Amino acid sequence: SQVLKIRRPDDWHLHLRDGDMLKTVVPYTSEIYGRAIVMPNLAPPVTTVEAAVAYRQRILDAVPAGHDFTPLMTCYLTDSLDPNELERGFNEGVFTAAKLYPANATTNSSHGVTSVDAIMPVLERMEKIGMPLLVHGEVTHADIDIFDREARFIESVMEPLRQRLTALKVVFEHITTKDAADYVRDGNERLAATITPQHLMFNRNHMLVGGVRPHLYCLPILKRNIHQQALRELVASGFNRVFLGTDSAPHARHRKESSCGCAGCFNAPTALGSYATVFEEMNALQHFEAFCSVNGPQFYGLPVNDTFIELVREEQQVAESIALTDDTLVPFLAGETVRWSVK
Amino acid sequence: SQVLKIRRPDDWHLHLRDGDMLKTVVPYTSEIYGRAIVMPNLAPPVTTVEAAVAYRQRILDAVPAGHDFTPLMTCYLTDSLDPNELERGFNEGVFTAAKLYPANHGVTSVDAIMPVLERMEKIGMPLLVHGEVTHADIDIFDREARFIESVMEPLRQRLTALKVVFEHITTKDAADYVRDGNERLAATITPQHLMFNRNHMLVGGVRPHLYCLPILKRNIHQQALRELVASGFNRVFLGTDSAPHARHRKESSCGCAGCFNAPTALGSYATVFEEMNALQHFEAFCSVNGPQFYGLPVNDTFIELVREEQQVAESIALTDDTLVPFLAGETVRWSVK
Ligand SMILES: [Zn+2]
Ligand SMILES: [Zn+2]
Ligand SMILES: [Zn+2]
Ligand SMILES: [Zn+2]
Repeated sequence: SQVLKIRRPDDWHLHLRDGDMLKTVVPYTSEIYGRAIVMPNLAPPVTTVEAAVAYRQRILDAVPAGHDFTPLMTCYLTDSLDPNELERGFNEGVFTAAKLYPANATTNSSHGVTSVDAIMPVLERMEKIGMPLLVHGEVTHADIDIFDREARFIESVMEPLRQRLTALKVVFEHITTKDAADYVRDGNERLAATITPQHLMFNRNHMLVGGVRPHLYCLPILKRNIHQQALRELVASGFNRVFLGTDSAPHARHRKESSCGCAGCFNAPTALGSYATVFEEMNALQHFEAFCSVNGPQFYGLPVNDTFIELVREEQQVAESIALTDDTLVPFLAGETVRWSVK
Repeated sequence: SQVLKIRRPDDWHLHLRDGDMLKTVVPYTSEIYGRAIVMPNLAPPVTTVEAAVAYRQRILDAVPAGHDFTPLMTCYLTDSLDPNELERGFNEGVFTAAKLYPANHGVTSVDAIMPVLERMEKIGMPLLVHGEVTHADIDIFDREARFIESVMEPLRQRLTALKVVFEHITTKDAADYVRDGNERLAATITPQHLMFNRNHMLVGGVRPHLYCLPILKRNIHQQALRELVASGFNRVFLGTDSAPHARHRKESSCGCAGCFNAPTALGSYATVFEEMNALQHFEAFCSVNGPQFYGLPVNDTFIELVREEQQVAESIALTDDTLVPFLAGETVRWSVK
């Protein structure tokens, strides 16, 4: 059985949630990845050093004995955020990056951004101190068709922002379109992107033909096949400013399989082997390690991990569900037979 | 306050299911509509006169005393259907129409059923079409449009006297196609495809109760459908595609397609016509255009809608599970008096 040995990977885009759900889901990340970028979209969000320090410790408390795992914390950008708080957290090694969610005029200033123009002082501060900006690049305006939201972000927000702040380092998180793949391919050394396993493995048909599949519902929404193919081609090319970010985003089963299902795939348990399957299919396994273990560190100016893990091409069955305190979590590819797993 | 009186409507596209579900859902149709086209996609499908006659009795058994409702039965077309079976059922008054479902027991090509279609054309039986292609690599949002080009237009060029209803049209492509067609081409439109677009199903959460086939399209398609009905074009008519499933078959890891809209469809169409400043065309959509296309008389009774806000029930009881109606828990602007 074929063996794939790689430097220990990292996850450059992760949701760990909090409380009991955090206790459940952390082990699936800590058992495999050395570090992860931990997103700040708690309720309430992580917008202060104190909260990030506290949250970091809750994460560390939940790491099983012996796992070598370091959470890399983020600040949720809001209109009200003091640039000095951000800077202090970056300087103290508490915030590795800050995250910009979609703007909306009606958002409370404690919970997000009304527009990019309103948070120039903080963005300028990030440019100054060399702090990376992580972007969920969709516009939210009600008239705009959901499938166009990412492309429209590129024209309306990302390009003007990058033209404004020429030294700002930006990660275009979880890209899902040819439009984004091309934009990132054609960008400079200050622009990178992450790609999830579901956006490489699937397109909107897998979510909507023969049934509606809420466990494949996530944001940005799965796009038509031509976009999926662009993404696969981008990672297969060896392009070195794209890297692993799972966007593992767990919700209890009853919240996914409801009359209004929550967005997000719980893909931490199965992402890495899914990535391996994609790179193999694209005849590009030579570029798999870099994607998983080198490109991200290089973009963030952090060291590459010096231990190794092995995947083995031996069929395993994914769990049907994973028990929480009250309900259950359905993992990405639940109940399926997968091609690659971790040894 | 505002009351709108209309000729009693008919539903030219309905799923009544069978067994306990049939018992629950029929009265929501029979209390309002004089007739309905009862689709044949049972399991197993209705592909014979005997099966159609039995199903029709099960339907009548479940109609409350005092409702004047006539189910109009259909044959489920299959590759191997005997044209004699279809015709006999038409001549006996059992089959009003035949329904073409592209496979995925459905039909795998128009060419495999040409003898059936030629007979239908001969005898003057209308063909009802679920107009989507199904090839795996064709994007779901394109399947209706591709069907027009690859299947519908070549079919109608080959059988120029065949009467065809393009069921539940969902696109500008279909709307223009039907608007520019001849007197042998008509269409039905559902309330959901007038009221909503794909953003309503997908933004801020995934909403399985708005998941139906053909899939809700982009807003420009929705607007084309609204403009078509509002124009007074007389070969579009009411067909709900009420397509009920138990709550937890909708709210699952793989939710079934279909909106249970019988309870709320008539009022929802009223809202759409009002919104388009086209209430003068509402009666004809509901109660005249379908009968004209099918060669049937219009109903000779009337009903009233009243513009008084009612809440739609959060659910409806079944023997097993519940049934969530279209617009459940929502306020609706018009209701039947
Ligand atoms: Zn995101
Ligand atoms: Zn995320
Ligand atoms: Zn249909
Ligand atoms: Zn139908």
